Amino acid sequence: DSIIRFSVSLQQNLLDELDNRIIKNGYSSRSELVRDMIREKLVEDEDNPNDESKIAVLVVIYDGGQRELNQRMIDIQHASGTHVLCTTHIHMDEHNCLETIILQGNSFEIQRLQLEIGGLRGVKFAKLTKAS
Amino acid sequence: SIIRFSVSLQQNLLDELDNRKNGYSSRSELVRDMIREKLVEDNWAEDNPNDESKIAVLVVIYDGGQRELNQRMIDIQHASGTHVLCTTHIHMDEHNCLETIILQGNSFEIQRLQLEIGGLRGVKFAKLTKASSFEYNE
Repeated sequence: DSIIRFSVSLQQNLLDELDNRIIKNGYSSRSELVRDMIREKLVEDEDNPNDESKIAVLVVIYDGGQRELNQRMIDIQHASGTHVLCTTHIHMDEHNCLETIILQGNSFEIQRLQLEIGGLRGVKFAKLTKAS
Repeated sequence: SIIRFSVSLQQNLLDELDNRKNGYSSRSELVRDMIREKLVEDNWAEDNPNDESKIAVLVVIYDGGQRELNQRMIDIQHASGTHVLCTTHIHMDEHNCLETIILQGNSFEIQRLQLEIGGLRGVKFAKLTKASSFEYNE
């Protein structure tokens, strides 16, 4: 119950923004800001994963010039156990594409899909919105 | 690239984090996703009123069978000043349909659209997915 240290790993872009935020908001260290972030997050809008079918949307921004990236996302979707209702792509700038994936599946399948796609090289982010 | 740094905290706080009760692979992943969300929120919070750069996706679930709800939503969007880049619509059942609205505009115009849409009768669900340039210019 003293002071523990643990390691966190960020992509440069995220780290640089964190560093910028530390300065702008008057924090003294990365450790201090991240610590404050964790206190807040714990107490705001705790859902046990279950077998209930739910409808969900995955918003993905990725590098459209990254070869095989879409194939890999398709591979992950195919094996995810989720039922993809449809996907929509648009070009948001000369490099980036924004894709919305509307799908249904249980908690385990959907969370698994978001994490696997989000961890792909070329994927800027994969943000999940679920309903029920 | 991926940079690793250490976060110092108390065991008591770490223990609450470690629980995830939720389905999360790891601490480092949960903390990272926490950091992303907060940083994006902070970014949107200081947005220039003259900025129309922001990208976002509005996920809406509503009663597709409720007459005039559609036009009501369109009227609101038309008066928002935001720009709709693309809308996708799928039918769930008689009284439910889902819509993903890809938006571009000022952070506060976009948030306003969400709040207005969400307060309409027949709208069951309206959630914003926010994006910041530091996420994808990088």
